Amino acid sequence: GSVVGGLGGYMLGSAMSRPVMHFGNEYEDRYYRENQYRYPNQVMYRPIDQYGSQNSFVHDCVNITVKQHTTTTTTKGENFTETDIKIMERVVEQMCITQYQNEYQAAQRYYN
Repeated sequence: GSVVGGLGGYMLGSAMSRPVMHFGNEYEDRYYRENQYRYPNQVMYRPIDQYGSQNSFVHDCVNITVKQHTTTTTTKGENFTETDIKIMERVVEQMCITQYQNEYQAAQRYYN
């Protein structure tokens, strides 16, 4: 994929748990379970500084996260398909949601 002229000074949100993924199908849901190991337990994000939302954080957080794997782990010997990315852009969504909260909470405690 791409980003606006190059990656935006993002950071890795440390390694969380492996959540489930529930699309509410059988195919996509099975495909996830079948490859649950390939999918990361990490996301990357921009500082809450930039924006100030769940959704705009989620959308960009996810959309960088995909790339990190599909721009670095690919040349380390991964073969993420685009179908594998549709999955990732939802499993990593739940992690991004938790990670916004994990930075916010972890900042408004002391104030910056």
